[PDB]
Amino acid sequence: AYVLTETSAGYALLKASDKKIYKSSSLIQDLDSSDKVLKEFKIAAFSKFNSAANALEEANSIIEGKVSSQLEKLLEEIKKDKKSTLIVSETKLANAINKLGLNFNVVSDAVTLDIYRAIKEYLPELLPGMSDNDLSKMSLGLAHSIGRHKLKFSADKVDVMIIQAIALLDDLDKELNTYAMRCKEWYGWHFPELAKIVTDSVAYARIILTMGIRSKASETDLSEILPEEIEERVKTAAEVSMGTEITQTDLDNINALAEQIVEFAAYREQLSNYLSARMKAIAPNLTQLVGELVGARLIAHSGSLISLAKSPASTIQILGAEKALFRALKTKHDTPKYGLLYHASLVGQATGKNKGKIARVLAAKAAVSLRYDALAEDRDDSGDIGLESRAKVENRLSQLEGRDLRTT
Amino acid sequence: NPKAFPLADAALTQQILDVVQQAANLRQLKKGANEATKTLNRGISEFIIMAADCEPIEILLHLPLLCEDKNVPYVFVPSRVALGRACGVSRPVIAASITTNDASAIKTQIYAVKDKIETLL
Amino acid sequence: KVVIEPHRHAGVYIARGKEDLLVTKNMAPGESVYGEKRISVKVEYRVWNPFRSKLAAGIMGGLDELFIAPGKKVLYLGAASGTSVSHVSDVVGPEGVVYAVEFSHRPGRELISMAKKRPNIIPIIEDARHPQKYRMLIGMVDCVFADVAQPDQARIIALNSHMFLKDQGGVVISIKANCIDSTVDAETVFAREVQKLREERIKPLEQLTLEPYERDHCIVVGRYMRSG
Amino acid sequence: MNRKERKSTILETLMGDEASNKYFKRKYNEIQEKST
Amino acid sequence: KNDNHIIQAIALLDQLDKDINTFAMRVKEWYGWHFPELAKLVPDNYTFAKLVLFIKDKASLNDDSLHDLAALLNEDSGIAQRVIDNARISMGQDISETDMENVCVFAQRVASLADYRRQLYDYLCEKMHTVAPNLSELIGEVIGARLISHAGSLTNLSKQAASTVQILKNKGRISRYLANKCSMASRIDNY
Amino acid sequence: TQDSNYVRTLRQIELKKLEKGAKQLMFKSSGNHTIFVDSREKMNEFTPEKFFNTTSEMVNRSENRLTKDQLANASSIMPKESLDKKKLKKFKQVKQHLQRETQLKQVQQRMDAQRELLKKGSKKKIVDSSGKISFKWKKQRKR
RNA sequence: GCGAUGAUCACCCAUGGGUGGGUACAAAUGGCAGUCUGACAAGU
Repeated sequence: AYVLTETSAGYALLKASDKKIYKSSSLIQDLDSSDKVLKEFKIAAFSKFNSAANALEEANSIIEGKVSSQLEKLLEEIKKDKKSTLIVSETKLANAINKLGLNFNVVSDAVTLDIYRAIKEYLPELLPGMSDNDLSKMSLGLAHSIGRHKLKFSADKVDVMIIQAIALLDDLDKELNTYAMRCKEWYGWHFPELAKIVTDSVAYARIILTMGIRSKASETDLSEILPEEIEERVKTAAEVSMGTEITQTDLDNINALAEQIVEFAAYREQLSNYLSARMKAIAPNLTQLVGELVGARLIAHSGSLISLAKSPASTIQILGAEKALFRALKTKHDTPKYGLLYHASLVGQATGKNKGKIARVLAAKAAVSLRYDALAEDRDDSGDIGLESRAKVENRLSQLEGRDLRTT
Repeated sequence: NPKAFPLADAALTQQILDVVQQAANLRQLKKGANEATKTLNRGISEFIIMAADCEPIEILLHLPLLCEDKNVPYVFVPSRVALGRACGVSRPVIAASITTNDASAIKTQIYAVKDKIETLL
Repeated sequence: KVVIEPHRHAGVYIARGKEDLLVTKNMAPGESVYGEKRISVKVEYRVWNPFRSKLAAGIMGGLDELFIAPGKKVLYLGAASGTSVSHVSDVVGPEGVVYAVEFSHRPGRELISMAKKRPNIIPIIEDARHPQKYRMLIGMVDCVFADVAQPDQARIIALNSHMFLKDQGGVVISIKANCIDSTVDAETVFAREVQKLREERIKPLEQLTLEPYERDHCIVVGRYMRSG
Repeated sequence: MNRKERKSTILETLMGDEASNKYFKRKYNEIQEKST
Repeated sequence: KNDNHIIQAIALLDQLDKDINTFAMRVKEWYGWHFPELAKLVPDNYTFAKLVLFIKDKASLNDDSLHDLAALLNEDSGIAQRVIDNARISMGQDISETDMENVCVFAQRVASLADYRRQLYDYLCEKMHTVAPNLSELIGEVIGARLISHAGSLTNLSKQAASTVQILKNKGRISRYLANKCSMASRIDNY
Repeated sequence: TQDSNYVRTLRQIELKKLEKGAKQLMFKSSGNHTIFVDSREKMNEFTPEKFFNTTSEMVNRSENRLTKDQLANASSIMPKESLDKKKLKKFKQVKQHLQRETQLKQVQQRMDAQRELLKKGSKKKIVDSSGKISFKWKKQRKR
């Protein structure tokens, strides 16, 4: 008789006495939980299913639910006679393999737990048979994949990756700033008036890439970088400049630096666009409401998206200016009312006391939208709740604006 | 839907809403999702009542986390407009918090409802 | 400034410094898994809180034989967000392994995060009533501990131990009358559950009430023997 | 100056200095005993 | 005689190396979110970035992959086989191809930055031999540059007296003797 | 003198400090430890010292009960008067936070009651024979 | 086979280790450190 067992690396089959129940009785009664009995009955047929994590997860999901094509290609040649009896643990798998095409007899979760227990006990002794390794870390990997599938982690919904993105973005802003300042200074030995007249880091570096020395600039155009007046201005300064003459080794290395500057700027805008796309994927309603950037700032400030959901509305209203918050609470002045939301589009659209009121109502509506997007076990990702909350808050904003103050 | 899991039947809803109005009258009740979360944070809540037909359900569904984290009983009731009547305000309310105060006349009621809520949990 | 002394259980320690502490070792240095304060003396140590882990409270109350030795395999039922199974995996260390089981999804995600951090802990988000279902993955944990809040604690422990536990194994259960009966005296309840386990072939050895750190809470330790 | 003697305020660095502290406490003692 | 180039080049070498550190750590972090035991196996961060740039996704692993990542530095420490099985059976969560392109672009960015550092360091060496060759041949180009940066200018260094340059048992003897000879060299190279 | 917002802030600081102190401290255990033994003769002969293979102190004090085989605080200055003194200062510090917190809670409660009474109502002032002042507001739905 | 182009000038165990202090860089779910109010308002 055959017995089937499931291993993290493969599917195993062992042949034994057809009187399997009586064999189990002998096992448990004589304490045959040892290498003696398992060398008596080592293996019948093994199959190590391929090392593809998707194949692993799907095959085990099928083990949980139904019968696999791997199972078919294993059970193609179990039998010698038309009738063979196979031990299986799962009852649903038992009746499924009853209904399958070969139609050999099978037995469900009988007293054969003795067999399963002992063959797992000296499965380490079975490892020299087919799987010459330690299955522990195999099981770790498979379990993590299975848990991922069971919880249904969409590859896009990872708040921690969002915090990574925003922190990296801030750091990129700081370091691009310091590099641009350094390059402006180092080129200052050659064209200080330009350093003063233009302020854009990218514009400066592209200038260094296009022109190299002042009259070369006088003869070269800069239309696609700067407008006409600014490029003629740098023309005049090039005529009357106070910098030295530069060797081409120096010029080469300063040019390489400016190239690094523009490549960083291109990367930074690219990564910001990435962050836009990813947040639209994750929490679309909040993005629809307040805006992708301030949504990122909100999630970052709270840490977890879930904890940000847990926070009440007022904390979302004043999530940023906590320093002034607590200082004013302690010193009995009046608390701040904007915090981090102040950079939201609608609160920017409002004016003064209208800014305060729209801030409050936007805080509450955003709290609602945030909770829905975070805890929606299923979610359309369209952002329809965001659109409706936005419509409501816009009506509120128009009402406040049309609410005049002076008696006409 | 099992997301709003503990949903009171008619009788338990009656006694819940009655003690809710009592507490609204003696002013031991905080009305609204946000203020309820605030009481929950401060640990001053005797228990939590929620609506079950909110549009949608998650906006208050956030609460059971903090509730059963801090061991504060919570229960759902069928209609938010009914809950608004029970609270005694002009607008439908979706979630209210019965606070805790030793110097309350409704002590024994709140404790009976909280008893039955815990049994149901 | 802090003296470290070994507790009677291999893997746990007591710190005698400005304050006393009950502590374990660490495998993720400089990373507290749920906010508890760590110390170093150097080698990294991490404190338990008895109020937050029933195992911690039981150890603090004193136990004769806790069957989690470092070089072992330990199964955990009811790893609610994993705050305690982190400490258990710390006790076990790299030599052994810990198989945790959870059902409700949010603690499932938390425990997936923690099990991504640590390799000794392994996640089973599958339902605990169906060892038939999650029989794929883990093989015969050496000792079994349960914190499940469900009324059929003995039933589910019986299934798990029958299907998986090594014979002469150790089993530890956390039990609370406020959830099982909640209207009848706690010691009577504990008599009822110990009778259930003796029926289900678990020979009890000890049980402790944890009343300084948790009201109406018992922990029972017994041996699994004469079984297959 | 130092890294650990860097205090965020002139008052607290005045505290950190020690000779000042003993002179101040002394002087305050005798001025109080003359007041009393 | 201009040397503000030397000052700036030192500012760059230092800050740039710090930033190389930071961004290599970031790439370690992200490709650990995808596949962490590689980040544990290979600590050399530049090789880590190039290895990511090669194996974008952990799925791609064959024997030709084995050989090519063996050409990536070597096999002598079993890196090839160890990463192969670790990635075949990794517990690494999978993420979007957008994330893969992001991480690969970032690793490319760091690699270019490091190559820039090498170029700049050779620049500094030859510029020193241009400007202050005697001081360089005495102490070493990098350290001489650090001296000049501390002083503020070659002129400030040379104008500086011997003991102040020093602050700028036989260990003390040799240190002070070196300071004297260094100051003399700075004078010669400045004037 | 002070404002309700400041009082609320101070009380919440004290709550967080108190929970931190409780996290860092512990309490001595006192459980109802019950042993299961098989035969009546073994129970009659049972002694905790042998069943736990400990000594007198090791069995009287609970948390860490060693075996004699395993057996097979003077490092600090003035161990017998300084370390225990620090122990008690930590304990009384926790208790001081506790009682200042409860005083602040009482003050905040009184301030809130006064503020609400000024806030609204169709109020009636009722005095209870324990001398205590309450206000019963008439039953009116608030619009 | 010298020198102004520079001579000379905190603890413990026996030139070995431990304790401390100084400078740079990095990490922290370390600390400081607590997340506003809660029902009316706008027109007639």
